[PDB]
Amino acid sequence: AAQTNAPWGLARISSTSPGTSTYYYDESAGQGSCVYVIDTGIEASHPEFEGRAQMVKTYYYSSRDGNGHGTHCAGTVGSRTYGVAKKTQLFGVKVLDDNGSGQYSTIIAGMDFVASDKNNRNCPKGVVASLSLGGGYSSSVNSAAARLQSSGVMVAVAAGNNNADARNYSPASEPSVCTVGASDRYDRRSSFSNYGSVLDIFGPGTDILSTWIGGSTRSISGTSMATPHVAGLAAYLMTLGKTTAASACRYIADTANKGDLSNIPFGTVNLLAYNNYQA
Repeated sequence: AAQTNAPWGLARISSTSPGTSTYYYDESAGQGSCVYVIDTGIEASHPEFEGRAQMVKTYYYSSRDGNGHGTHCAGTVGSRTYGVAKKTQLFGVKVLDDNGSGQYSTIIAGMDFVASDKNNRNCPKGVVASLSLGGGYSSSVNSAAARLQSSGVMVAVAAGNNNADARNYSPASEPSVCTVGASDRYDRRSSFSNYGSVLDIFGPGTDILSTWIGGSTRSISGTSMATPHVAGLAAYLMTLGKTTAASACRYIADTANKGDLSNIPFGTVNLLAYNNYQA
């Protein structure tokens, strides 16, 4: 299948050279898979989701997305125009308040929630969790992301927007989960993207057009935008039988465009998420 004039990030993950404008993907499009977007929520009513998104948990007075951030990320996972896996099922776990803040204890709760709640859902192609969130090093938070991973879910996390080593950030620094740096449309490392040996993969991250609350759309930047690309990819590849939840991050790194990024510091991988689809 081909999506003409797709957002640059979508086009990038389907391409070997930057600058292209079409996103190429198998039509299964993550059908049968499930991506938990753990964030400020998802505007499940947005026509971009087609009734494939639904909120399943909140730790706040409302489960609505009063921010747009979480909606932006779920749009990059599974929205019809903006997502990688366009037939996937999107579950909203709202661990962030409408300012994008959340307490670690709540984040952990949300992760533990997902490990169990996937057993309430029909996801015969497997389960992905997307964590466009983080802060200072916490081993409790890392352990939580590890458990979620070990529990049979593919965990993609943002590397962080500090332009520092992701070593000092969580869940970004948890080895067993897929930790995602951000690049721009020119295959540069995004100016803000964290780096270091704990990164596993880069994804499109600067000027990412995607769904927004109020049924709108907008372009924002961050490793929070790269994460859902790899989350969507994971789910897309699991539907295709090509990998499993436990193997996906390694698969994506095996099959990624290698060496194509600039301003990658020594010690940080130079791998750009890539679906390797051949029509």
